[PDB]
Amino acid sequence: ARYGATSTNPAKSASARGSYLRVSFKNTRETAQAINGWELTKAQKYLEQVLDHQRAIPFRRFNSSIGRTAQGKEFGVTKARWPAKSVKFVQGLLQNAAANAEAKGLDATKLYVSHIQVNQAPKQRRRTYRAHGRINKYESSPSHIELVVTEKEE
Amino acid sequence: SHRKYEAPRHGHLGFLPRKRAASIRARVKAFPKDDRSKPVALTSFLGYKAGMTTIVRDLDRPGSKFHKREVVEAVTVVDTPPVVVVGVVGYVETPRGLRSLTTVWAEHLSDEVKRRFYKNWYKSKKKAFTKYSAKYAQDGAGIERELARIKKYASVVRVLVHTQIRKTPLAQKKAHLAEIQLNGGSISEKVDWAREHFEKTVAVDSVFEQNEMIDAIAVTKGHGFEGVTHRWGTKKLPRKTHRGLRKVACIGAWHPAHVMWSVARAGQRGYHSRTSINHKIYRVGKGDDEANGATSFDRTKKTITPMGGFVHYGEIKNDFIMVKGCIPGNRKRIVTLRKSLYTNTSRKALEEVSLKWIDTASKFGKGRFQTPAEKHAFMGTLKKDL
RNA sequence: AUAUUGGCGAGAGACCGAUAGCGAACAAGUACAGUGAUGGAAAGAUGAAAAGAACUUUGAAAAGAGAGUGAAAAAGUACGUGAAAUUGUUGAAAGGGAAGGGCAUUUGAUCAGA
RNA sequence: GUCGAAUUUGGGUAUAGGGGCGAAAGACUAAUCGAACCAUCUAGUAGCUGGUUCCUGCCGAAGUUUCCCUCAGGAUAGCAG
RNA sequence: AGAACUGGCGAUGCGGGAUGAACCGAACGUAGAGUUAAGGUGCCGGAAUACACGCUCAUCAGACACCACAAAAGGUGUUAG
RNA sequence: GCCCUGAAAAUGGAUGGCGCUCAAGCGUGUUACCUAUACUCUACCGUCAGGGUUGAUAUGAUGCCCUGACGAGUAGGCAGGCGUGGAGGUCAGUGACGAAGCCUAGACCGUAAGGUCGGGUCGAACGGCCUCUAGUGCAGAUCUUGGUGGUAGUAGCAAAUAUUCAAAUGAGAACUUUGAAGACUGAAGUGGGGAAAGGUUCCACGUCAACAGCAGUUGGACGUGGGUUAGUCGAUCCUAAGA
RNA sequence: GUGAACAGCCUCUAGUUGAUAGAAUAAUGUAGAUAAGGGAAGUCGGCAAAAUAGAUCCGUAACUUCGGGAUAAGGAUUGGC
RNA sequence: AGAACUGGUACGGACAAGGGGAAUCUGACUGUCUAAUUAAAACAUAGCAUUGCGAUGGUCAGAAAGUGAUGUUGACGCAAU
RNA sequence: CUAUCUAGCGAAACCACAGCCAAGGGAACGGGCUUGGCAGAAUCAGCGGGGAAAGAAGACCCUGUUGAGCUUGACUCUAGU
RNA sequence: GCGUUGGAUUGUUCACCCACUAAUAGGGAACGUGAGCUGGGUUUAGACCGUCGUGAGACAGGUUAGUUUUACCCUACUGAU
RNA sequence: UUGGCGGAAAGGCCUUGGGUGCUUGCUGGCGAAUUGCAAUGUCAUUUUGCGUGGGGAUAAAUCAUUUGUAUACGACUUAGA
Ligand SMILES: [K+]
Ligand SMILES: [Mg+2]
Ligand SMILES: [Mg+2]
Ligand SMILES: [Mg+2]
Ligand SMILES: [Mg+2]
Ligand SMILES: [Mg+2]
Ligand SMILES: [Mg+2]
Ligand SMILES: [Mg+2]
Ligand SMILES: [Mg+2]
Ligand SMILES: [Mg+2]
Ligand SMILES: [Mg+2]
Ligand SMILES: [Mg+2]
Ligand SMILES: [Mg+2]
Ligand SMILES: [Mg+2]
Ligand SMILES: [Mg+2]
Ligand SMILES: [Mg+2]
Ligand SMILES: [Mg+2]
Ligand SMILES: [Mg+2]
Ligand SMILES: [Mg+2]
Ligand SMILES: [Mg+2]
Ligand SMILES: [Mg+2]
Ligand SMILES: [Mg+2]
Ligand SMILES: [Mg+2]
Ligand SMILES: [Mg+2]
Ligand SMILES: [Mg+2]
Ligand SMILES: [Mg+2]
Ligand SMILES: [Mg+2]
Ligand SMILES: [Mg+2]
Ligand SMILES: [Mg+2]
Ligand SMILES: [Mg+2]
Ligand SMILES: [Mg+2]
Ligand SMILES: [Mg+2]
Ligand SMILES: [Mg+2]
Ligand SMILES: [Mg+2]
Ligand SMILES: [Mg+2]
Ligand SMILES: [Mg+2]
Ligand SMILES: [Mg+2]
Ligand SMILES: [Mg+2]
Ligand SMILES: [Mg+2]
Ligand SMILES: [Mg+2]
Ligand SMILES: [Mg+2]
Ligand SMILES: [Mg+2]
Ligand SMILES: [Mg+2]
Ligand SMILES: [Mg+2]
Ligand SMILES: [Mg+2]
Ligand SMILES: [Mg+2]
Ligand SMILES: [Mg+2]
Ligand SMILES: [Mg+2]
Ligand SMILES: [Mg+2]
Ligand SMILES: [Mg+2]
Ligand SMILES: [Mg+2]
Ligand SMILES: [Mg+2]
Ligand SMILES: [Mg+2]
Ligand SMILES: [Mg+2]
Ligand SMILES: [Mg+2]
Ligand SMILES: [Mg+2]
Ligand SMILES: [Mg+2]
Ligand SMILES: [Mg+2]
Ligand SMILES: [Mg+2]
Ligand SMILES: [Mg+2]
Ligand SMILES: [Mg+2]
Ligand SMILES: [Mg+2]
Ligand SMILES: [Mg+2]
Ligand SMILES: [Mg+2]
Ligand SMILES: [Mg+2]
Ligand SMILES: [Mg+2]
Ligand SMILES: [Mg+2]
Ligand SMILES: [Mg+2]
Ligand SMILES: [Mg+2]
Ligand SMILES: [Mg+2]
Ligand SMILES: [Mg+2]
Ligand SMILES: [Mg+2]
Ligand SMILES: [Mg+2]
Ligand SMILES: [Mg+2]
Ligand SMILES: [Mg+2]
Ligand SMILES: [Mg+2]
Ligand SMILES: [Mg+2]
Ligand SMILES: [Mg+2]
Ligand SMILES: [Mg+2]
Ligand SMILES: [Mg+2]
Ligand SMILES: [Mg+2]
Ligand SMILES: [Mg+2]
Ligand SMILES: [Mg+2]
Ligand SMILES: [Mg+2]
Repeated sequence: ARYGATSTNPAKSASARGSYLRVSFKNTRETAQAINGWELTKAQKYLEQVLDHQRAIPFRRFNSSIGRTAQGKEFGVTKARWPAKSVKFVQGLLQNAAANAEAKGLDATKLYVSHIQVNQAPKQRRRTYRAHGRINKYESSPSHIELVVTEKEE
Repeated sequence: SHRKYEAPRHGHLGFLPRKRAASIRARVKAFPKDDRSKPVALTSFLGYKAGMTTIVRDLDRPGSKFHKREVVEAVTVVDTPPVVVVGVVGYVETPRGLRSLTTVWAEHLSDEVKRRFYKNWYKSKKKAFTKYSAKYAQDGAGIERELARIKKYASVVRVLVHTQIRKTPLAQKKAHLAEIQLNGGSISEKVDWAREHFEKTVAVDSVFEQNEMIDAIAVTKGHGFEGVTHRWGTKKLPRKTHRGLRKVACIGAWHPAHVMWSVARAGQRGYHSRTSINHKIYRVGKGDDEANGATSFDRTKKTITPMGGFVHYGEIKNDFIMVKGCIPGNRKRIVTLRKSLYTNTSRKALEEVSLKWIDTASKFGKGRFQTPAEKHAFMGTLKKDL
């Protein structure tokens, strides 16, 4: 427990999280922001379409020199990608949160992603060998991902 | 210190920037000066570049070493089916330039030109001009009011015309719509001409004639990103050059501490708007005229289409303009042929050319025969037939 | 009677308090490097007590969500507290080739005194 | 370039630091050579470079004199507290 | 580049010289009001598109010291002797 | 006198700019006006100086009060203070009903060093005053150690011809296994053994958190075990340069 | 097998099919090639590249230490049956 | 080795595989070195010449030795150029 | 084959703060200051003008009462003889 | 405004000559331009010569050989959203 | 409400007729206070939202697929009920 700052009704919410997930923190932040605030079913369909390369995750912060695509137009960007690994981890957490909501007895048709946050987990360190007998870091940037889906009320 | 050996700069700074044109149809940026005594006529025409061929003609140039001798000349064939008049725009002069006061459209617009107003035609409900065409309900009071405004104002009158791509072999199926300035006097008479020609076709012979100097306005062939060596014609660097030789060695002095606009850089080549002038019309041929490619010296009953068809274009089935030499743009591209902006009397213009022979051999190879009949005559009987 | 940075046994300190104090508070002259002589670290703290999370549920699983233990899980062995750099989310605000600052007031937010 | 002899090469063995070894380049002597590496003397010395950690209050300079193996330093008088 | 005297800058902000270590003015605790310095008062820009007598028309006009340059020689240009 | 000729340099550019022609130019004269941390007056802070007041309810004569002047500052000197670890004394000081620490565009005091309070967090100690003492205050030293960024999801993961289809396994297969096909090493091998070296890597079963710069169900990985059989092959023995 | 050949090229036995992949085919590169006419005018300099090349037959200069130079140079031929 | 026949006159058909000549400077040649910027004309070399020395010796080691190298040697030798 | 775009993976150099110019003045060549020109989010591939770009307490030069390699009837010594 | 060249010798700037030409003007831009090249010269270390020096060595004398690193950032520029 | 003029950015100018209200052109009647001696003492117009009525109209674009007149990626240009 002790998620990030949330503003929703805990009795109408269900939470899921995954820690120390070996997936790019930057790609997963973009993936999470892509579905932040979306209805749950809409977000799940969108992530499956991203996996199928029908729609893309707009890359808004970690996007320097990535590349341009026509699939960013629907989000008003030129830079978008298809981070399949990040999408898969987020889908796993979305499915877990949906299962927790159904265990809580929440209306699955009113669920939207009310909170989703990715922050950096401790780096997993490897080594890379460079010219003239030098050694540099070759670290992973894993992710803590948390999300909560809530019943949309008035 | 100074350059140490003088040489002209590479390229023309007046054709900058070497960027892609904003449209595939190059704009006519100037029409002929209006002479209000002549009858009302289009100042330009729309066509599609079909391809190139070669002609033979006697040169009429006294004093030349080839006077009265036969010369072989390259010619460009522009497929020019009649354009459909669908509108008229009135232009008022203002201290800020010309400004379109209003546009009056024809009552019925064919699907050819209606497709121009859609990005997804097949799935649209095709509502374009449906409410406008009701302005012709009983007496066309609104239409006549707008035309009266164009007469009361609008020191410049341009008709809206569109090509008939369905008559070309092109797969495009979406017509090209352009404003053509009406020269010939009496702004009232210009508007009357436009209204009477609404929904009607204007043929290329009503605009252009034999021997006339015309200008070709088109977007050149695209070549994508290009290095300086072929984009600007800069000298190739020596074979010994580290880091590559298709470059400009010095892209600038220390000061100004900036690369300057006048230095050759790699970038887009081609797909530029060009307006090339003084191309002489050699033929104004007609699509209905079989023996289009025949002359008074040849008499071989053949059309302008080469054996096997114009490569990457197809067959010429419409009226066509054959101009001397070459024009900007590649085959299948829409081109605008406009009348010359000045009166050229130079003995190069004013020359009356008479074609003696037009080459209709295949351009798909080293074509040896002008006609299938000639191929049959030379080769005799073959195994499959003939 | 004198010496004694070694050995053994003791008693102490206005000494240091885990980057300090011996290199070493810990399986430290250890791991590890070097052919070799030699060189030589890092590394203490859950909780009074493991009471170290039975059981249910989602997941292939790691795990999650509950439940539970506990004074506390804002103590879950990646464990006391848990700063800064740096980061996510949320909220607020501003933003024509930096940003930040001084004087003054407007506006918004916030607040003490009487 | 050379490729059947002043050839190439394994292993054993010898030569050790002002020493070796050198068909000689100051070359090589464990990525170290116009004197290897390791530890200690050693926190070597430095007129030279860099840094030198709280606040406020009051006073407030000198780059000049003489001497110096002195001229990027000091002593001395002067200026200052 | 080297001396003499003084004043400065260094060690010093402030107003002015657009800008600037040294020039001009003036040296500084925190504020208020008044008046000024040097410098300015078309607009930027606070402050007279003030008043007065003349001079100048430049197809490179001129426009405040330090200071950011111009000479000899010439001109029925124009002015006054 | 003013103006003009004399009067040529390199990015586009400077009476500061705009612009100005009976000037907004030049010479000269007269007024008004603008504004410096300067001058005048006033308050307040401090410093220095000269004084008054131990005659009582008088505990602050280092006090209180009166009067006048003054205030730039590097190097530097001196003074009065602020803060830290520890020590003697004291407040019979604070504290599990919450010490210390930490966070807090919340409040108060001080010119300032700093001090005090509230709120959150937290869990076992700590502080005021009088003195003592020092390993006592950091922005720098290409400072030391540790940690972390932007660069940046970027450079790149391109030598050694080359992969493909299907099935099986599996949660998951470009990469595992089997089959099929296409290729290569081409016997101076990408084959079969050894010497030095390594030391269990060999083999089986289980198995994927880390490692195999993609992946992974596979592995020279991880976990657990199994395995090296000599009178004849070596060492052992001999001597070689040498020790 | 070709071939003078332990060359190069292809194959049998054996082994491997391991090098992160997929998609596109811009510039500039790296590696590999070609080019009309000219033929070193390029450049410090023919750097790079090209040309030549095996074998059989013919023919082979100056010079020479009489050994060479020498594959000098310069010609011709080559398959299959 | 020869002959006939044969073909888009191809034929060492891929692979493989000298460019050549006329001269100058320089080192005779083969060989060697600056491992990691210099391969050379540098070093070495055979040849030539000089020098010392008959052992109680020449040249050279070792702190010293009842100690060593040349030397299992002897001037056609060893040592130094 | 790269570069390019995508999935996965994922560094480094460098970094006072940063990043548009002209002129001025200025430590006499400004990204910042002054005066002007101007100035509109977020960006991709290239590029080599500039960042007096990075790399390294200039190796040239001078200074130091700092060395070291080497040489010689330098000064002072010394093994050996 | 527009152009102001092709070559022989030399690293060369310069010079000089051949030749064409309308003409073969002079200059700047960090004596523009090396993360643009090249590296012939100069300008480490190898080597040769001559002169000088007892010598080590010296020579703005000659000669030969001698590693030319990095952009993916910002801006500028070229193109592209 | 009649009609006319106005396209430079017209979006306004003029004009006909009747209706309604006011009229300070002149003459009366009633009201005002306590906002306490001032406090802008709130009178304008800018956009947006919502609700109540009335009126009106009944699409596209992008992704994906496709073309190659285009193209590094975006972009472009085509096609598809
Ligand atoms: K030395
Ligand atoms: Mg970018
Ligand atoms: Mg890239
Ligand atoms: Mg590497
Ligand atoms: Mg290595
Ligand atoms: Mg020139
Ligand atoms: Mg061309
Ligand atoms: Mg090169
Ligand atoms: Mg053809
Ligand atoms: Mg320690
Ligand atoms: Mg600690
Ligand atoms: Mg070692
Ligand atoms: Mg701890
Ligand atoms: Mg607690
Ligand atoms: Mg903790
Ligand atoms: Mg923080
Ligand atoms: Mg030497
Ligand atoms: Mg010291
Ligand atoms: Mg003073
Ligand atoms: Mg100094
Ligand atoms: Mg000084
Ligand atoms: Mg001063
Ligand atoms: Mg000035
Ligand atoms: Mg004052
Ligand atoms: Mg004013
Ligand atoms: Mg004069
Ligand atoms: Mg003048
Ligand atoms: Mg003025
Ligand atoms: Mg005046
Ligand atoms: Mg006193
Ligand atoms: Mg003071
Ligand atoms: Mg202490
Ligand atoms: Mg507390
Ligand atoms: Mg804060
Ligand atoms: Mg405790
Ligand atoms: Mg200390
Ligand atoms: Mg610090
Ligand atoms: Mg400091
Ligand atoms: Mg540092
Ligand atoms: Mg560090
Ligand atoms: Mg990449
Ligand atoms: Mg690579
Ligand atoms: Mg490969
Ligand atoms: Mg297989
Ligand atoms: Mg092969
Ligand atoms: Mg093979
Ligand atoms: Mg195995
Ligand atoms: Mg991996
Ligand atoms: Mg993996
Ligand atoms: Mg499994
Ligand atoms: Mg194992
Ligand atoms: Mg045996
Ligand atoms: Mg054979
Ligand atoms: Mg050629
Ligand atoms: Mg040829
Ligand atoms: Mg020839
Ligand atoms: Mg030449
Ligand atoms: Mg030349
Ligand atoms: Mg030459
Ligand atoms: Mg060559
Ligand atoms: Mg021959
Ligand atoms: Mg010869
Ligand atoms: Mg030789
Ligand atoms: Mg070398
Ligand atoms: Mg070499
Ligand atoms: Mg020699
Ligand atoms: Mg500038
Ligand atoms: Mg200047
Ligand atoms: Mg700068
Ligand atoms: Mg400015
Ligand atoms: Mg901007
Ligand atoms: Mg580059
Ligand atoms: Mg640059
Ligand atoms: Mg230095
Ligand atoms: Mg140095
Ligand atoms: Mg001295
Ligand atoms: Mg010495
Ligand atoms: Mg230069
Ligand atoms: Mg440069
Ligand atoms: Mg360079
Ligand atoms: Mg250069
Ligand atoms: Mg050279
Ligand atoms: Mg040399
Ligand atoms: Mg001599």
